Amino acid sequence: DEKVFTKELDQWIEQLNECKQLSESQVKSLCEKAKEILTKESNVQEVRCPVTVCGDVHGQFHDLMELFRIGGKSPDTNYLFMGDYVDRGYYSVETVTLLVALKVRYRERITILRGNHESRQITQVYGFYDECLRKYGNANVWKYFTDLFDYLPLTALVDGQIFCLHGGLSPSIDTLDHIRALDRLQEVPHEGPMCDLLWSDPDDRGGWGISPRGAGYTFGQDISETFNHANGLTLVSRAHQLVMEGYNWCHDRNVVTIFSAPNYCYRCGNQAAIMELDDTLKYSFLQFDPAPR
Amino acid sequence: XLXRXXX
Amino acid sequence: QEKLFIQKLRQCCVLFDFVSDPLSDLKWKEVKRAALSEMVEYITHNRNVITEPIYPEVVHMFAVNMFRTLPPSSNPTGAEFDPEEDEPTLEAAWPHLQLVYEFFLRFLESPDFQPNIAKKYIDQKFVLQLLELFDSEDPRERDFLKTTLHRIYGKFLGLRAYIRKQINNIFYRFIYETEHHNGIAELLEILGSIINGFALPLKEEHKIFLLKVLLPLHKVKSLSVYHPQLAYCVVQFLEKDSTLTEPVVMALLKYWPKTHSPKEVMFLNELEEILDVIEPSEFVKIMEPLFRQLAKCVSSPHFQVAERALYYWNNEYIMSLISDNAAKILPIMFPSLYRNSKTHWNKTIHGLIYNALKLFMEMNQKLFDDCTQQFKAEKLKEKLKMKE
Amino acid sequence: DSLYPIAVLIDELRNEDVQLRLNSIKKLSTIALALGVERTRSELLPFLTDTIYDEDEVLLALAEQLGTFTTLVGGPEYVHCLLPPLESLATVEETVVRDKAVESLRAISHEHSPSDLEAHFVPLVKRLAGGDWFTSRTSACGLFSVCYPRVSSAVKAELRQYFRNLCSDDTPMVRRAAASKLGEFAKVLELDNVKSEIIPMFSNLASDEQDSVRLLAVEACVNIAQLLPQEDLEALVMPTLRQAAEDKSWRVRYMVADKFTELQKAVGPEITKTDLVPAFQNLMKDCEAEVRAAASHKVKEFCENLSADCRENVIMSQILPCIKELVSDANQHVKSALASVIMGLSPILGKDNTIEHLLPLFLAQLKDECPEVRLNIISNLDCVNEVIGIRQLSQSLLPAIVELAEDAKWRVRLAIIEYMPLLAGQLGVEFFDEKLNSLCMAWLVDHVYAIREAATSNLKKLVEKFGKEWAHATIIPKVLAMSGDPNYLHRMTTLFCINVLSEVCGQDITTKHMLPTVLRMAGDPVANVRFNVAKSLQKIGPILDNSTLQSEVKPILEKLTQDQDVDVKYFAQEALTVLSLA
Ligand SMILES: [Mn+2]
Ligand SMILES: [Mn+2]
Repeated sequence: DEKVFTKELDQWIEQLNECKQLSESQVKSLCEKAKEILTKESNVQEVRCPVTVCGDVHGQFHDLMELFRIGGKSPDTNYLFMGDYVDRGYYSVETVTLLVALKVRYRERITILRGNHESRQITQVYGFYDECLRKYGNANVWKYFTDLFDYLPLTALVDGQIFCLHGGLSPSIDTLDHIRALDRLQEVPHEGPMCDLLWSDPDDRGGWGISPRGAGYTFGQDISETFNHANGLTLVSRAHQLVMEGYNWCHDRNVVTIFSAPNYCYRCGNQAAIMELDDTLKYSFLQFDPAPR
Repeated sequence: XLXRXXX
Repeated sequence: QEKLFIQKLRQCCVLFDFVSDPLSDLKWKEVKRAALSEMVEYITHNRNVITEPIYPEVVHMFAVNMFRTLPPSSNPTGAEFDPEEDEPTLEAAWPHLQLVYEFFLRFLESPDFQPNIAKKYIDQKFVLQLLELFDSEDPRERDFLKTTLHRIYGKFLGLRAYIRKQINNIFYRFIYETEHHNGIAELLEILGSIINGFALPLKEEHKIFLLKVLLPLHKVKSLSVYHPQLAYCVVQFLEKDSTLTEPVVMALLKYWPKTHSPKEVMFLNELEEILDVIEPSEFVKIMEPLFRQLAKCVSSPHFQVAERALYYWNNEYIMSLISDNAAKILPIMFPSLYRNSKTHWNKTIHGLIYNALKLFMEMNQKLFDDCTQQFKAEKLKEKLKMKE
Repeated sequence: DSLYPIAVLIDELRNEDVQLRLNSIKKLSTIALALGVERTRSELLPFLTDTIYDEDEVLLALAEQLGTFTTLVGGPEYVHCLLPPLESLATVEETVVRDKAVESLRAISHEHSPSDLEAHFVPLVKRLAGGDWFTSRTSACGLFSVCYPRVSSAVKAELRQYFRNLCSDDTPMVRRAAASKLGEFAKVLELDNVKSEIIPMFSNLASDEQDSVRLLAVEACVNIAQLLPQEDLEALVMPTLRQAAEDKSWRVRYMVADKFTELQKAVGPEITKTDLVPAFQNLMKDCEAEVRAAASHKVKEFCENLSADCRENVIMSQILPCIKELVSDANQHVKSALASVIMGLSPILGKDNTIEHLLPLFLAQLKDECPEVRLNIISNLDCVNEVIGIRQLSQSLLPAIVELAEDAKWRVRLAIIEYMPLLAGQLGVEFFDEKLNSLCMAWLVDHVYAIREAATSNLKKLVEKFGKEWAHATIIPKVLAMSGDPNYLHRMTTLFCINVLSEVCGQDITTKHMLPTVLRMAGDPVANVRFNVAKSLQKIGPILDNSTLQSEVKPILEKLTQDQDVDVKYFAQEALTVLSLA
């Protein structure tokens, strides 16, 4: 009864791992599973170290692989991604399909969070959507996936000490309990805590500022500092902005950004990097260049 | 720089 | 002195074969940067009205300062990349050329300077070589070329055939051979002017131009660039003759995108720009299939489209037409506007639709209800039987 | 048990839901099958023939289908049927469809008997070429190479005439096509005609107003120069070919560069030494980065193929001068380009020159910023020592190699790791143990996993070279020392090595110095470390003796089957089922 599936996923992955999309009928099947498995998780996912924090990937499949040649591979090495799986890149499908396959399999070896892009609207607007058609003919694998996205947890807490979220801090959110009460089982709203969490950024203008993006706000040193001190956070790890250098510290080593998509959109000539939290939460960063294609 | 919603 | 018909034909020769490679940053001796700014304010600032001495020492000069084989592309392949996002590689020695264009422009642009001071000093061979050029330095390079080729066209009734024929040849290579080129956008503006002022009773080679060159351009996937200048041409063409309407609309309808939302939007948009000028008698030739499609759009799941589709309802003329022919149309749209709009996420089109219908009632109540009826009726049957 | 389905495909061909219509056509054979030839000939083709399709996807499908109806139309006696439709699909606007249309027209050409060809096929080509629209003509071009050989003396006459016309078209597009096929067409004409007919077209299309035409002529010069007897080369081909290496449009020059050694060989061994040699410099010293690097790639192959009696000389007086210059270019791609082939000169200039001339350059590159150029060079040292003295190597190269061995860009670090096993062997073990060892150990603890994995394997390659005895006194030690390192990433590393060392350490060393630590770890905090121990025992299992297997293994490989972390669990279980321990 147990060897009637866990043996098959192993294959699904082997396949995607060679960069060949699963079949429609198969996507749904995969997502269904991923569902049940994701329902059960909180909104502020508590996962114990040691792990590796990975930021944005944006369908850049090959550069994803490169990442893996750096931080090791699953399940051998623990991971934690912070949204933005699709869009921009040329191989969205494959990428997400994969990461999800991994979650449905090595259930506790990888942790994926929702990003400003796991939303129908942006996926339509910025790419993913079309790619689905372009590759599957209909627009079902899109639905199938846009729905899985809703069950993705919004944040992560490593050893109660480090906070993780795609975007950032929200006025409407003071505590971590203020987050466990929310209802993420819905499409990313245009305004509100949830939305903010996936859109908010770090600023040097001090104190909450209106975001020139269109959603979320621009918290600052003060804001950060209080947050940490409040809930008992030693570091807030987000990553939602292209940092030309792969990762960046700000607000006085309080909050850090980590872009994992190298040379972003295959245009932005930036470095990308990931952060490895060890057995005793130690900051060790690894910068990497776009995989020779 | 491609368009705000983010190069 | 008072004999400059050897002061310039010696000056131009200075600026001509000059050629100074600006890809090493050495030999900073201006000379030319000024030698030209002069040959400019000289024929410009009314310092002249009679400098027509039989001489092409300008053309030669130009055609040796300009004519070269453009360098290898600086932007990536093209599959995973979108041209709109290519960083405009700037060509140095611009500050130099920038004048050779300025001058050569502020040349035959001026009055009293006949079309036979060039007629055989500006032959097809100059046209052609000139054309190729339409290829890279952020507009600048082009922009001038755009203008230049505009004026050389509307001055020598002899090259008209050529410039045209040759502009096609580029397009066909662009459309079928390599699907890459930069001046398509610029070129199309030039063809804007040209169409707009054709032979009132349209020579047949143009209808081919349109049907076999223009429409097919909507085929390429980088359309997101010349699309607008394109539409204009398509439209302008329909104003110079509304016969072509039926086949131009039947064109877009076939070439209609199917996995490239943005293009879908563009078509929709180019389509309205056409309805807007459609001719009653013609709107009847299309309509049926046109609206048969609009229907689908409305019932798309890509808000970006469905939204652009429904925006038709906020157009006097289009609505007007839809009314005079509300008979056959209302039924085609209905099933989708009345589509049981209770299974969406975009908590906005559901309202957006109500509003269309509402705008449909006010036009012909009876029809409205009568269809609502017909539908509901059919709708009923399918829910009964199809549940065995 | 019935013919119903099929019978419907013959109905879903006009369905109107393109998507179906497609399939029904995409299977168009099993219709001409259940239809049966005599019918297929008189109904199914005349329907495909008189039916104007729009959708391209379908149009492409049909075009491909038709090329195989040779059999189903009833055999070669009839193949000439499949003409009318293809002949139409060959006209279709969208290229890809008509492209396939032609592809087939050729394939099924070989089925027509000359009788037929002269009578139906040829005509089609005639008509296609005589087309109103350029596309048709564009297509026509590809249809000569297939019937000229088999038609009549008088037909070839006509055919030749026709083809010369598509070469002198007012449409670049057609000219370019005519050009591109000129080569494959001369290859069928009788020698004489190639000289008196081809050559002239060759010359024209080689000097067109259009460069993108000219350059496609350069490619044909290579086919013609192979049909032509040496003598004539200097009088018919050569003028032109030289002309191209000079052409203003670098795009053309670029060609002579890329298609150089291909010309070399075709031209001759002498005319090479006569004109190509100089010309070849020309390109290396070209104004366009491409044409430059484009020639760089052809340096090794050029020389290797240089006439036996001048080679080492011309390389030394002609090539080698320009090379030295290239090495220090500003366009990384030209620096990285030749930086790959260059070394293949070692075996040509011998042990001496190589050390006095080339070896310097190897240092130039081996140190150059641009990873590519290093990386492109690092990859051939596997050789050099075959020319320079293996001492010379360890003396004037190893110092740098011991540098790369640990430079930033990991792909280069790797490149070295992969070149170790040779160095180690070629250099001798005592040397290794004295000056190389540490490096090979350092790699085992690199930040980038890629580098550790590489280095881990790299050990098994060493034990194969220095005997299991060495590994017991120079490797197994440190390798196990890792089992401590706090970072679970490195900690695991140990278990990895083992899984590799064991394959080559004999049942012994494996049981007394590895199997303990493998068990001592099955009790580590990070489950990652544990479930790997499971996968480890499953690896070093068979190498153990049936006694030690049911002794210390199973017992401890049970305390895992009953562990919290599901991963650990799954792997222990699937670590017995394989071992056959339950
Ligand atoms: Mn992002
Ligand atoms: Mn983001």
